[PDB]
Order: sequence, then structure tokens, then C-alpha cells
Amino acid sequence: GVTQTPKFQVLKTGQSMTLQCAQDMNHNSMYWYRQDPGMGLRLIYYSASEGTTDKGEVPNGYNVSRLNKREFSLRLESAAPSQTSVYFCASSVWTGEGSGELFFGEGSRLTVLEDLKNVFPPEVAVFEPSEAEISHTQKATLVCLATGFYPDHVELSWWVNGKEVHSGVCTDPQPLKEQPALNDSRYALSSRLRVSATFWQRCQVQFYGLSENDEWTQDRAKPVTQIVSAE
Amino acid sequence: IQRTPKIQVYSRHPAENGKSNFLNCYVSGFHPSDIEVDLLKNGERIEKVEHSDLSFSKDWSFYLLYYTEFTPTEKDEYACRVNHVTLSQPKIVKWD
Amino acid sequence: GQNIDQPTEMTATEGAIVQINCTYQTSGFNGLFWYQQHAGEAPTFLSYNVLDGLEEKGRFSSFLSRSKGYSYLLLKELQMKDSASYLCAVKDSNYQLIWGAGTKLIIKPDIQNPDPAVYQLRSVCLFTDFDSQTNVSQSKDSDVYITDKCVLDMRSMDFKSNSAVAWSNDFACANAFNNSIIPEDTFFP
Amino acid sequence: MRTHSLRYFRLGVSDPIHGVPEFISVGYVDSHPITTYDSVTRQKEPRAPWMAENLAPDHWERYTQLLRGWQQMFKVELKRLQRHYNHSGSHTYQRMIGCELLEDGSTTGFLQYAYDGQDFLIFNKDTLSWLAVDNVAHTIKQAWEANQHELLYQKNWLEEECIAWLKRFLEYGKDTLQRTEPPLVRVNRKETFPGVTALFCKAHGFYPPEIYMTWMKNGEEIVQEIDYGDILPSGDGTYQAWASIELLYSCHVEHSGVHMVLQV
Ligand SMILES: *C/C=N/c1c(NC[C@H](O)[C@H](O)[C@H](O)CO)[nH]c(=O)[nH]c1=O
Repeated sequence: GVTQTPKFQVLKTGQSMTLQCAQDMNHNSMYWYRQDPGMGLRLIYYSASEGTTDKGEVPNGYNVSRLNKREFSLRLESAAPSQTSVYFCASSVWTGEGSGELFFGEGSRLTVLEDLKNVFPPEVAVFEPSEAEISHTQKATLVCLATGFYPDHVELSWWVNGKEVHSGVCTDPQPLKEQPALNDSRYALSSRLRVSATFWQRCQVQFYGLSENDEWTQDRAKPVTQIVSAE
Repeated sequence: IQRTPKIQVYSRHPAENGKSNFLNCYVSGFHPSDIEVDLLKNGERIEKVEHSDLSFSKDWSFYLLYYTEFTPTEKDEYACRVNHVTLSQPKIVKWD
Repeated sequence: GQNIDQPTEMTATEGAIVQINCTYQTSGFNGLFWYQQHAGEAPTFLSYNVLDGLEEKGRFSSFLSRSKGYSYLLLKELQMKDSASYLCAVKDSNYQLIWGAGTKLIIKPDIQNPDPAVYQLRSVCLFTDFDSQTNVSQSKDSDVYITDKCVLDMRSMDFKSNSAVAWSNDFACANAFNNSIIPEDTFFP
Repeated sequence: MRTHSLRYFRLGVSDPIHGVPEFISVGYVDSHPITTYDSVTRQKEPRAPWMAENLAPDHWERYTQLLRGWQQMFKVELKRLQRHYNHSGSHTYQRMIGCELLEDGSTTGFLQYAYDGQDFLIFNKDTLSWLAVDNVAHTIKQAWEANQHELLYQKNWLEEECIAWLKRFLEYGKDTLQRTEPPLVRVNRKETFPGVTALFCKAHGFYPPEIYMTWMKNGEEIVQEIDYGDILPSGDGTYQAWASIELLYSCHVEHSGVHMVLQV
């Protein structure tokens, strides 16, 4: 019902940005929330109905536009690192009615960096199941490792004989920090795929990085949005 | 169903010629809400007239209070002139 | 609106029951909501309560006591899919939604046949088939990386297993999970 | 404590004639306006000084936004009602919500809608149902009763929220709302139509407006015709009223725990 864009975005400090949100449920009220670890959702701005908007709890550094009944866009005028967060658009039939629930958008992950020099896609490697696991459990675990990526904007998925699988799959919820004492540490993500010894006898990682619009003045290949795989 | 206003013109305190008082015009029980009220002194409109905002009754009708400070004299005539959609022409209600 | 308190995290076993409390201290009350939020997903509405009582929606029930300023979300026959965060929100006298920090819910699977073993893959060390009571401790070295406990489900074989991964650049599978309280009968090929 | 009430009204007008706003919403504590909002100002403003000094701008800012949404909802509901009736031109839609804190400490709560100044839908919070006056009201009733949770929210608002607001506003406006100004009462005797003597019992300068006036004959209730004057505002925050009869007679006046007798 609620469609928000973009899913992921890398921004340099001072850069401007606009998050889009549309709903076709004929809802009158629209909201912009940010979700940060260890605290409750915080309302940035809201629009009780078409033709009015007002400040939420954290409006500083943001502005909104209720363009029509369907659309409520959020703008970051001059991006600051404190604005690194997960952004949610939500809609409800009305405000000033107790029981009306919120309908949430899919989320917008925003990373604000002083510069784009530490942005890297992952190195994706697949590890073949051990002979020992096959002769002890008659099951085979394939392990995938996505390493050295920055920022943490990845979607790991498994693909067997041309089709995506969900059974016997476990991906780590949060990636680990390769240099934990470093403020700009790069990341590592693992996932497992378990099959039967008879079945064993390819992993892919979608990275969200830079766009065509971003300026790249380095020797290494531009760290753009891409898919890194291992067979 | 339209309801014509009830119009009542009375002094704030028991009236005594030569003693300052307030003239009230209470317009109530009307529907719809559009109304025009004027207080008159010898047929002429009093300019310094105060009034409450449109008010709501539980029976869905409306009421208002119009008032002006005055000193009554035996020769001065006071009235409240009201117009509403139920009235063909404005109604002039004399102060008794 | 002022304060909403719910536990940071809760752990319970699969097939069992869990109750998530929510206490609120607000200026006025216009209802209490529960939202479910899966890892890296949008929150979805679960329930609404404004008068005292208990309401049942499938395996989920929501309770409210207005006088005690308290609610609970109860889940029955705990399934692995119930691993998610659970958000409690209250509408105050001004219809402002006050959100609780959320409760992360971890469902421990039912390990019928525990076979603790550390294998080497072609390097990475995989600690698998251990029992849900085993807690995987993090690394202390700058080059060694230990992941968190993961649960995978092979629906065709109705088999569930626990697993943790380890890698470095000197590094041996025997010393890999030494930081954790490893089961005594762990297989080391 | 005496009986007190909190009520909010909403008035919606379609095709408004030059001057009349499309939407008005006014709040009252007893007979005193406390808040106002209209489609022209698009602002929630205090109508009593004790409301202004006790409620922070955060209150006024939050409700302005809610009233902006309630205004839009009233616009659409009135379009839908006019379509249901096949009505063109300017029609009115009204809402009244409120509660009473009775002297015995018990409470009442009500929520009602009118179309063209006539009863349309009446909420029954004790059965969570809507009482419809005709088939168009019945169509709306079916829609409102389909949302069980909004019915419970409404019961909770009337029975808890409304009462808590009333008690808050009673504290803010206590110097005006809980005060008592005793009536000045006089009896006037006059021969009107030849052979007829009229007795007028007149009261003024009293607050609250609740007064009881009755004419008695030889100590017991009169069975003859009594005329009554309306309880009218004097403009200074006090009221006036009267009761008359024709021809041992006495006027009895009770106001805020004091009984007064005027023997002719
Ligand atoms: C401050 C102004 N409030 C207000 C209200 N508030 C009372 C209720 O919150 C409202 O009627 C809800 O819709 C009840 O469910 N109501 C009103 O009509 N106008 C107002 O200015």
C-alpha cells in the first residue's frame, strides 16, 4: 500500500536528498519516522491531512512537502552524519482517532559520510562442505562470505540450479566490523546453505553504493551499486 | 426545516433614566447559522456594539448576544434589527 | 505522553509461550498498539487495545489494564518465524503516538538430536549441530572473526540446526571457538 | 461540587453564502466558550483567558493540525450525506460530543450528529451502537458499527478522557466556574386588564445560571397558569430570569444551596 524510495542511499556531508513516499489507500494522514538503535521511532514531520504539515519530535535538518493526498516527500537540505539512519514513511486513514493503525513503507537506509573514499563492494567467496560433515551427518553446509564492504548496504541471497532458495538458509542478521576499534570499519557478512550429501554429490550479494552522478577521482574501480557472486 | 430566531431586547440591570446601563439583544433558536444583528438608537445604527461569537445549543440551533453601553432617557427609543433566511425583510424589535 | 517501558530482549523456546510486557506513563490514554517488525523489514500492526480485557488473534493475544497502565503481548506455540522485534506504542491525550524502544524476541529451536561439531571448509571453521543452550562467545583477536549463532531450517526433512562461523589470517579450528563454552562431546575431525 | 459539563461542537456548511465559514468547531465548559476553530482562521484559539494561561502553545499547535483534518473529514462526510439524499445546494452537518460530572460524582457522556439541524445519528456507548433516524442514517450506522475498535475508543474517550479534561479545565477556570453570585430578587405587583392583578418575581445578578423559581399559594404549589422568562445572560457574566402569576402568595427561589421566600 505504501511505496517509498530509495531503499538505500550513500550521501556525502552537505549533499541534498529527497525521499519519496506514495500511498494509494486514500489515507489522509502521512508521517516520516527515523528508526535508530536502542530508542523508539521518532517522528520527523507529519501531515494530518492534505494541505497541512507540522514538525514532529526531530524536525531539524529536514523539511517536508505534502504534494497531494497521495504523496509526502522528505528532504535532507544539507546532509549531516547524525542523519545516518533507517527512514520510514507511514500512513493512516486519519489522525485524531484512537484506533486507526499505521501502514508502513519498506524503509530507506541512509548513510552520510564525510567523503566516499572508504566505499567498497564486498569480496564474495563460497566455501565447499567438508568431507567430515558428509561422512558424519550425511548433510552438507555451503558457507558464503561477503568481506570488506562499506557501508553496510548488502542483501545476501542463495541460488541453486538457477532458482533462489530459502530452505536450509541462514544469513547473519547484522554484519560484523572487520576493524572494531576503527570508526569507519569495513564489514563482513556470512550465510549458510545446507543440503543433503546426495544433493551436493551459487551465492550472490547485492551491494548498494555509489551512482552514475557521484564523482570518482581514484585509481580503483568506482564502488557503484553492483552484484558480487561466488559459484 | 428552518427555524426563525427568537429575539429578546432587555437591559443588563433594572433601567432608571439618567443611569448608565447596557442594552442586550439575545437572538436564539435559529437555524441555519447565517444571521445579521444591529442595535438601533432612534432608528439609527449604533456603531460601538459588542457581541459574542455564534453559539451552539444541544437542539442544533444557534444563539448570539449583542450589547452596547447606554444611558436610557424617556425620549430615546431603542431596538434590535435582525435578518435571517426565514425573514423576507429585517425584523425591528423595540426595547419595551 | 512521557514514558513507555518494555524489555530490550526476550528468549523463549519453540512450541512454548512468551509474554512481552509494556508499561506506560502518559498524559492521557487513547489506546495501545503492538507492531511486529522482522529484521530489516517494516513494522506491521498486530493489535489495538483501549478498554480492559484480552483479545485473541490466531496464536497472538493482547491484554490491557488501564488502571495499572500495563499491557502484554502473548504468543502461543512459539514458531521460529516469531523471531522479530515487538513494538509497543501508546496514543496520549493529544493523539500523539509514543513509541517504546522495542523488544527483540529470540526463539531457541528444539534440537532433538544434538551432534556438536567444528568443521573446516575449502579457510572457514563452522561450529554446527550444537544444542540451543550453547552460547557462542565473540573473538578477542584483531584477525579472527566469529559470527553470531544462526538457526537454519530444512523444511523437507523437518530438521533445524544451530551454527556459528569463524575465519582469520596460525588459525586452527581447534582453537577457533575456544572463547565460547563449547560442549565436552564436540567432534573435531 | 455542583454539576459541570464539557462539550465540543462541529458545524459544517456546504456551498457557504458569502461570510459564513465552511467549518466551525467550538468547545464549552458549562455555558462558557473555551476554544474555537474555523476554516477561515485555520487556528485553534482560546475563548477564555484561564485556558490561554494554563495550556502551552504545544496544545494549541497539536489540535490546530487535528482540527484541520477533522475539517476535511466533515467536508467529505457532508458530500456523502448529500449524495445519499440527492440533495443539492447548501446543507448543514453538525456534531456534538461531551460529558457531564454530576454533583453525586457519577458521569454521563454523549456523541450525536445532525443533518440540516435535525437528529441524524445518536451514539449509545452502553451497547456500542448508533441509533439511526432514517434509511440514510442506517447506511452510515452500518459503516460505523463495522469498526469495533473505533466504538471502544469512543466509549473510552467519553467515559475517561472527557472527564479528565473536564476536571483539568474546572481547576484552570475555578475563579469563574466554581464561584457563586446570589440572585437579587424582587416581587412586583400591578393591576393589568381591569380586575386583573399580576405578580412578577424577578431575579438578576446570579451565577451560575441554574436557578429554581416557583410561585406558591398558601404554602402549597399553584395550579393556575405561570409564565416563565428565559434565563438570559446580562452581558457581565451573570443572568436574569422571572416567573409571573395572576390572583396568600409567595415566590420561592433556590440558587446554589440557598432558599429564598418573598411573601406578597
Ligand atoms: C482542543 C479542542 N478539541 C476539540 C475536540 N476534542 C475532543 C475530542 O478529542 C474529539 O471530539 C474526538 O473526535 C472524539 O473522538 N473536538 C472537537 O470537536 N473540537 C475541538 O476543538
